[PDB]
Amino acid sequence: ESRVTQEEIPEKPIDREKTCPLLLRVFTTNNGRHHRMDEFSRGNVPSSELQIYTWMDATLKELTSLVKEVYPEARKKGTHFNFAIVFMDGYRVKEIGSTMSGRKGTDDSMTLQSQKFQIGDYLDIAITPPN
Repeated sequence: ESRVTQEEIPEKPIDREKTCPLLLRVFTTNNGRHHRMDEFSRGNVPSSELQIYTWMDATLKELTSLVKEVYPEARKKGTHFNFAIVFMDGYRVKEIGSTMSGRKGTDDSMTLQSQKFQIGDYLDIAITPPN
């Protein structure tokens, strides 16, 4: 794998007002793991699902607040949201980052665009209770 580096001495916002939102299909679990890739094979997807209208600069934090509106039990402080992108190679996975509710974390401002999300991909969220 070739590698690129740059002098560290930026990313830009979407004008959401002038841009049609994309349709994100979001799948979720509460068993402690992501959906398996066999669950996306042969033209099938997982039954646990949410639709989110958003933009390429959606952040994990923004996405976590939408999930919380819909799963009231995800509300509790310390609840863990682990995010993955599911993408056509059949499908594959790549964990991208995590958040938790009521807490600031280092991945909170990570955006779909920074992770090379391409439209057509799915988002998978493994949800776990507070420590």
